[PDB]
Amino acid sequence: FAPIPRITWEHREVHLVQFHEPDIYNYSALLLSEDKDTLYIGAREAVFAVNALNISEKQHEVYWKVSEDKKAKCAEKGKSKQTECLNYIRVLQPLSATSLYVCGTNAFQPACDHLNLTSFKFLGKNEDGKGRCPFDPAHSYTSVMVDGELYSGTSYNFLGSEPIISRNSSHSPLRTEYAIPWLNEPSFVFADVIRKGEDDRVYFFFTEVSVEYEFVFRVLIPRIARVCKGDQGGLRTLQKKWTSFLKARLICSRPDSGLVFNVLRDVFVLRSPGLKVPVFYALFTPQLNNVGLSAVCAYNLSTAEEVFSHGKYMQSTTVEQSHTKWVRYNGPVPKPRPGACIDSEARAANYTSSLNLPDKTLQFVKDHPLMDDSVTPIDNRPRLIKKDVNYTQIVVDRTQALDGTVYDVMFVSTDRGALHKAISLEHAVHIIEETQLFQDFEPVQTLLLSSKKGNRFVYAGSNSGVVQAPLAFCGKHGTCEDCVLARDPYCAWSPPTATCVALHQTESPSRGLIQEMSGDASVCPDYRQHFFKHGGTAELKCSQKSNLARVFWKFQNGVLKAESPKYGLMGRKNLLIFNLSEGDSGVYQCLSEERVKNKTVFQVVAKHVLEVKV
Amino acid sequence: VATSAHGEVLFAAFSSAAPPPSAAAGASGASALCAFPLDEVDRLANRTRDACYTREGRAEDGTEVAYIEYDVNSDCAQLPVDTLDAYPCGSDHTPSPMASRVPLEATPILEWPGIQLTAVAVTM
Ligand SMILES: *[C@@H]1O[C@H](CO)[C@@H](O[C@@H]2O[C@H](CO)[C@@H](O[C@@H]3O[C@H](CO)[C@@H](O)[C@H](O)[C@@H]3O)[C@H](O)[C@H]2NC(C)=O)[C@H](O)[C@H]1NC(C)=O
Ligand SMILES: *[C@@H]1O[C@H](CO)[C@@H](O[C@@H]2O[C@H](CO)[C@@H](O[C@@H]3O[C@H](CO)[C@@H](O)[C@H](O)[C@@H]3O)[C@H](O)[C@H]2NC(C)=O)[C@H](O)[C@H]1NC(C)=O
Ligand SMILES: *[C@@H]1O[C@H](CO)[C@@H](O[C@@H]2O[C@H](CO)[C@@H](O[C@@H]3O[C@H](CO)[C@@H](O)[C@H](O)[C@@H]3O)[C@H](O)[C@H]2NC(C)=O)[C@H](O)[C@H]1NC(C)=O
Ligand SMILES: *[C@@H]1O[C@H](CO)[C@@H](O[C@@H]2O[C@H](CO)[C@@H](O)[C@H](O)[C@H]2NC(C)=O)[C@H](O)[C@H]1NC(C)=O
Ligand SMILES: *[C@@H]1O[C@H](CO)[C@@H](O[C@@H]2O[C@H](CO)[C@@H](O)[C@H](O)[C@H]2NC(C)=O)[C@H](O)[C@H]1NC(C)=O
Ligand SMILES: *[C@@H]1O[C@H](CO)[C@@H](O[C@@H]2O[C@H](CO)[C@@H](O)[C@H](O)[C@H]2NC(C)=O)[C@H](O)[C@H]1NC(C)=O
Ligand SMILES: *[C@@H]1O[C@H](CO)[C@@H](O)[C@H](O)[C@H]1NC(C)=O
Repeated sequence: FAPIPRITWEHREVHLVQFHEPDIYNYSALLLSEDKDTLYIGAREAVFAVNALNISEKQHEVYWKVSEDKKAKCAEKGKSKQTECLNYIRVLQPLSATSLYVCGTNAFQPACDHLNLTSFKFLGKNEDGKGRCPFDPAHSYTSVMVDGELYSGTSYNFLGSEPIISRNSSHSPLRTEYAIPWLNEPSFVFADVIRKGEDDRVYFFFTEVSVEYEFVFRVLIPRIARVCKGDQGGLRTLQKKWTSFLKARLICSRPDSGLVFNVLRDVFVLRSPGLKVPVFYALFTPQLNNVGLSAVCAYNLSTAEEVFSHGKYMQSTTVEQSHTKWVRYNGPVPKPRPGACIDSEARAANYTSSLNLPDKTLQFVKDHPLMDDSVTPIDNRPRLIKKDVNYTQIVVDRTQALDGTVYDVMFVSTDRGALHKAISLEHAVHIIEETQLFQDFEPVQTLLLSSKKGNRFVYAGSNSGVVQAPLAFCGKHGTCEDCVLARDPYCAWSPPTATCVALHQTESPSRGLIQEMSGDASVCPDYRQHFFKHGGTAELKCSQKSNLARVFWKFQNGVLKAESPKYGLMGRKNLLIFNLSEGDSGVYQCLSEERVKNKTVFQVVAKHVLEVKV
Repeated sequence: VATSAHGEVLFAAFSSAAPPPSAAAGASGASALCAFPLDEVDRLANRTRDACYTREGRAEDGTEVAYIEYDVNSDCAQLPVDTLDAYPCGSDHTPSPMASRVPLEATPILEWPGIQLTAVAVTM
């Protein structure tokens, strides 16, 4: 299990910019512009444009509030008039340079519209968002705009009994089948297009009730799925339906410890400036006995692609003679491959679209959407497993250290408004710091990263507002030792400026900078006076930031024992000399000790010169 | 149904089962004719709807009379009373598909021990 966050930053001790509109709640949708300087917020009954560099600067505002006759219609359907019967923005996507595509629950009448960016006024397109947007603010939902066409995963109805992964195309509308083999009680988590003869694919991530597994209760299972951008459906069968829909198990577990995380919470696509293949960073929690635990598994796209392209499918079979069981299909697979895209191979066999695929192949995919092979993580284990924390959303920044060693920086939000910064150091997790983003411990519902030159920020939304944080707080570190010991690839010590700087931001010289991810503060170069009355009591204040260090006191060059009657420890860090007399005068030193590898790192926290009067 | 025009009573021939759902053949199997007045049919379906809509399929006093069939991710509800009159044929917000726990019971009018009934026509 991952250790405790090395340093805890109170909302008070760091520079965090906040945004909220009075009487406006549920800041669940976040979208930043092309230029990255304008962040758009989708809340309950409102859409805003804020300066992404200072979220507190409100630029534009637009509302989409529900009428009383629509609220009462919703309430008459036994829903909560002042809770669920309101317009929760669920779809906030780029449409053009001059517009956004917006959908809201709208007292259970999913409605879509175009937000005119030049005016920040809605165009009144008033489209029926049934299938595109959920009815209930409680229902799961995911959407990705690909080539001005919305690819959405949510419920097709009011009750949330009909799930749907569909494309609102207008030219070629396509949707999933309303069948258990296709989708079995899913809870949508994330979707994105993975761009390139070879066609683009639109991946979907969700948790659904498993068909392959049987246990005491119904077992959930994380799913990775994909569809082909060029899909047009089948001609005779799969009319207006996906022909390219294949899914597989997403497995996040440490078995030598019986830890299985079968509930997917978030998915982030690490788009490597260097690496040609994207890495999905997926966030999971266990369905069973969650108390709570969180795990972060990283999946190489190539792995998943290997399953969808060459993996054996699963067959459903009748078993004695009213039951259905699912097993590996070892029978003959049709050609062209069921679920495959219109690639170079297909085009050679005179196949231009799904509309001209053989009925043999189309029937196969319709009856075999599920793959036998699981999609496994890189190094076949989670990147991080944490206890006593319920992680909510994830973002990852691939950063180059001073050394040139590349670290994948994990920003993980909690259900209590906190953000953890973690890196997988040499075969062990290091949680650099934790920051309390929300003073009200509101769970971070959404998280969004901008790693772009200048505007390097993380944006977190909750029901109470939005928070803007940098990727590091290098300046909070006082000494070179403190700067190095942090083991943050973002932070380096600058001897000329006598400040711990943010490497890859500051205008300090690279060649003349200090950073050691080993934590060996050895690479570094290197008195509060008091006058108290006789008989009186002294409180010598001492504090440090490491949650992984312990402090001890020293008087007259010896390790002082804070025991009654002469001594006491107030708050485990502040020394208390009780009965002051001639001999108590002199130097009192507060020291810290923290283990890095095998070695211990002692640091002098406080220096005190106590003088007792006569 | 009774015809001379179209009655209000459903006459249904039933046969006892053999060990796909074949009726036990020859003298080992028997048949019966049961009458289920369609108002009795509607009374029960209406009370199955009413329970499932307003009182969680429980129906006072006691209880567990309606549920959602075919494993559909729906449940019975505690909807306003007005739902019954407002939505007789249901809506996007009402539980579906509903089914009764309580069966519609009929005692035979005909009980033939060695015969396997295949067709019914009734007149008056
Ligand atoms: C994600 O999965 C892909 C799929 O294989 C990984 O890519 C491949 O990794 C192998 C392993 O070495 C590469 O093979 C060889 O690399 C050595 C190293 O220099 C080279 O000397 C050999 O001649 C050969 O090239 C293979 O080329 C490479 N292919 C691609 C497209 O990347 C990828 O590394 C995985 N990424 C992660 C983070 O797991
Ligand atoms: C949108 O944001 C608002 C802002 O907090 C969320 O409001 C909160 O709603 C919950 C209920 O869902 C309130 O909890 C209470 O639950 C008990 C249990 O029965 C009930 O008896 C109480 O009357 C109350 O509803 C919570 O107090 C309330 N917060 C505030 C400040 O009023 C809202 O739930 C969010 N909606 C979504 C879809 O996230
Ligand atoms: C089952 O419940 C349904 C309602 O959900 C009952 O239907 C309602 O039944 C009444 C009883 O007759 C109907 O009223 C009558 O309509 C006729 C038609 O013109 C009229 O001539 C009579 O004077 C009277 O107004 C009512 O229209 C009907 N509503 C609907 C939507 O069907 C049904 O009778 C119940 N069946 C049983 C066995 O309980
Ligand atoms: C989007 O909003 C802009 C903002 O007004 C609209 O611009 C006006 O467009 C008309 C022509 O249609 C011009 O005559 C006005 O002078 C424009 N005013 C401004 C301030 O630019 C634009 O038309 C809107 N687009 C749509 C589709 O409604
Ligand atoms: C969602 O589907 C609707 C259904 O057609 C699309 O509506 C058409 O939109 C185009 C402009 O993009 C208009 O020229 C057509 O006249 C519209 N037809 C109808 C029937 O609405 C809509 O554009 C789709 N939206 C997205 C984001 O894909
Ligand atoms: C982690 O999240 C779980 C829920 O997923 C929390 O468990 C709930 O805690 C509340 C607080 O009293 C209880 O009323 C609920 O009954 C609990 N539900 C379950 C399923 O246990 C858990 O406390 C959270 N723990 C941490 C460390 O975040
Ligand atoms: C932007 O941030 C600065 C930093 O303190 C603050 O002084 C200024 O008022 C903020 N702008 C707005 C509109 O809040």
